Amino acid sequence: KLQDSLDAGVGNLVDADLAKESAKLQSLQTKQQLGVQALSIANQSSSSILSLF
Amino acid sequence: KLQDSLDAGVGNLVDADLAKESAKLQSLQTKQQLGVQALSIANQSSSSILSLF
Repeated sequence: KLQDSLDAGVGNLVDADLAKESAKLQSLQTKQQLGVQALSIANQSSSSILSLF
Repeated sequence: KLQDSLDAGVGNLVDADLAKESAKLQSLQTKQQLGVQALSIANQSSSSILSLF
């Protein structure tokens, strides 16, 4: 029983809660897609003054 | 982040604003043509007295 409690304590110390990580994964993949979109919109900025000349 | 800030500061120091450069270019070309025409009118001044003689 003592080694079982010790292994349970190691698991309580290091183990992660994957169910939170699922939603975190979805939000972060949506966020990186939006960030690539914003990065392209930022890259496009230089062209606007080409029409002024 | 510090390298990005230093590059932004160099750009704030030396970079020009092209959108105003376009308007100054238009006005300067028009002023050039007007100055060339005024120089021609100044060049024509000598001929008037040939009618007097």
